[PDB]
Amino acid sequence: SLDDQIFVCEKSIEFAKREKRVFLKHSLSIKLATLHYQKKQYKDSLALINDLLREFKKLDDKPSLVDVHLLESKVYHKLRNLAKSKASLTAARTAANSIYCPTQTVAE
Amino acid sequence: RVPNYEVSEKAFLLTQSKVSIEQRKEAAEFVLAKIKEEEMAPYYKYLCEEYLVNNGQSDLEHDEKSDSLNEWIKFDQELYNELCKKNESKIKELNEKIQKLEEDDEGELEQAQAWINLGEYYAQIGDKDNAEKTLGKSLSKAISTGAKIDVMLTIARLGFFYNDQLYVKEKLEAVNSMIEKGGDWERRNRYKTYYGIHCLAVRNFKEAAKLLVDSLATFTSIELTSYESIATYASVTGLFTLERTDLKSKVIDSPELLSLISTTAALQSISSLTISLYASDYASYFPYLLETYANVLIPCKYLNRHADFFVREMRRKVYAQLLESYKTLSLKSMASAFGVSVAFLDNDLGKFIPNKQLNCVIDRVNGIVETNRPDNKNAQYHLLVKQGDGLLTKLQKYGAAVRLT
Amino acid sequence: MSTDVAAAQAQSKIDLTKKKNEEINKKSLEEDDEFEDFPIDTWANGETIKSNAVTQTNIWEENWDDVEVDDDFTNELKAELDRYKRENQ
Amino acid sequence: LRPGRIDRKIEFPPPSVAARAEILRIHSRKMNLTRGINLRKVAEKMNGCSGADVKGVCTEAGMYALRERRIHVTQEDFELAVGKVMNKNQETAISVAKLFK
Repeated sequence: SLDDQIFVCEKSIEFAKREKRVFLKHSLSIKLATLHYQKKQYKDSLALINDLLREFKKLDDKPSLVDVHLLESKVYHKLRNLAKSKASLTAARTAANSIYCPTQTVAE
Repeated sequence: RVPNYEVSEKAFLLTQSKVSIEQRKEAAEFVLAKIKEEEMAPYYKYLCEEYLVNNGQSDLEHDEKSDSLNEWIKFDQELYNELCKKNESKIKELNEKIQKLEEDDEGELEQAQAWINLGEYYAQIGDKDNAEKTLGKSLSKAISTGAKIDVMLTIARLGFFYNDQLYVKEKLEAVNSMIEKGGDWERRNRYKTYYGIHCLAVRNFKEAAKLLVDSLATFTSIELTSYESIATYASVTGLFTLERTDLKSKVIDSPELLSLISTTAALQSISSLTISLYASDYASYFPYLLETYANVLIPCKYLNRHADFFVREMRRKVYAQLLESYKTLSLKSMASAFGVSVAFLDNDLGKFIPNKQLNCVIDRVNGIVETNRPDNKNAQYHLLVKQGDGLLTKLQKYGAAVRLT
Repeated sequence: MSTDVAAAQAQSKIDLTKKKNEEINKKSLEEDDEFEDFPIDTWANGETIKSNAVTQTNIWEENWDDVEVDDDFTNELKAELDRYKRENQ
Repeated sequence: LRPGRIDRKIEFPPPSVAARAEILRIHSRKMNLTRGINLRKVAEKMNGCSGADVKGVCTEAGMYALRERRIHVTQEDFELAVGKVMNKNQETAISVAKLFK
């Protein structure tokens, strides 16, 4: 069930800032956005991707924050605009000027 | 500032009896609450006055008739007591502010800023009159160039509120003189959105579609109206003016309109209608059209005026596509296809054919709809001679007149 | 609006002192101005401004949809009567 | 040749950060003004040896905005634009910054 998987991310993420590091807390954010993309609510998915895009633009070098840009492309795709999907493909490309970013990312 | 577009739309529904009382009685409850909160009592006087007869009878400023079915447009005497009290609290603060900052250094800029605030407070309570004066003093003395354009657009904003076409027009004229002096892209975007609405109220939709479709792509909501109203208002005026090829480019394959998806009932209504026109479906077009009118045109103040024209033209446009593509139809097949009958179709066609829109006849005897749209030289020659005949007359008047003196 | 382009005939012919005797002279045989006569006679001409949205003064360009009766009530009717007919076809 | 032999010897300095920012100042009006006033970003990140390098940012910035189909220049359009112009210089500066003696 979509519901329960979503619930386990909610417990973890609160715990991720008063027992654990920030690094974990922004990872679980993608996870939430990934399953809302499965549930077929786009308002939720986009809204999480915006929070990551802005705050960790300063802290962008992470293989984890390439995935943010990819997911963003996958959401603008399903909204049927391929101007901003392309644009956010192009953003992903800059943040993986590297071909030494994790292989799974590259395949995506 | 902000609550003006909200109040106006909500206030309009009440007047209209083509919309269901369920929507109206909701609308009033939201807006009555805003009316005490923001002190919109001067605008509230304007509303019951302007109709007059058919709503705005149940008040304490009118003698009560059965004509009005809102009593949520009915004043309190409490309302006036706060009105005055608030008016004094705020206005008094701002005066002290002018008298303080005549002493302190650089009064050209500071005094002007308190006169900018006087307009804000007047915009808040919905009295455009005393606002006109205070923003005029702000323009006159030294402020930033782009801020002069913001000051004008605020004046014009109040003109949409009351809904005088002649006042908004003049305010927008000073903006478009000042538009390239400031060079501002920021108040140029703002200009398309404001000037969008004015063109929407004009019967001219060609300039309304050019501004309102462009303003989708980079849209400003800093001291502006919602994107929800503009995406709908933009689709309507694009549907009329654009032809099938450009319809596809600028409405349907618009990435911005796509991304907004179906989240307002209005948006859903006009979206349906363009697609079904495009993909050549006729069965479903007839009930879509009805829904678009009910939920979109009417609630809107500015398309109330163009409501009737929309229905006529829309039928005319779907007929045009069909009539072009066929030499002959049956009265049977055409009627069934749109989803009406033989008796109904005969009336729909008796409107537009004697006006010479569709250029077609219906054989009643045979049972067919024959097509006789001229595309030949004869059609073309007629267009040409109409241009030269307006010339020959205009030469005759200018020529003669000079000959005498 | 008067024949052709009204704005061209406005621009063409203006007041002069030469033209003043002539304008009057013309007007008097026709008799009176028949724009200030009328409202005395009829007790006001009631031009709609509460019944149209392009008034009787003409704000911009007029709808010709005020010659017809609102045809939305008619199409709404037309549709329903077909659904029942359609059903039982 | 010799100083003052044709009178007036005036060396033109390479521009300071404050000067780079002013050279940038004027091109911004000509372009669409940035959202978020990120003018200082460019100026801090690098300082050139020419008024040409500054100018090079303006043009570079409009390649990226054009593609995104957004007119207005932004911080993101800027970050890509300063990275492109600084690329030319970082590469010749890593070879004396690394693998040296």
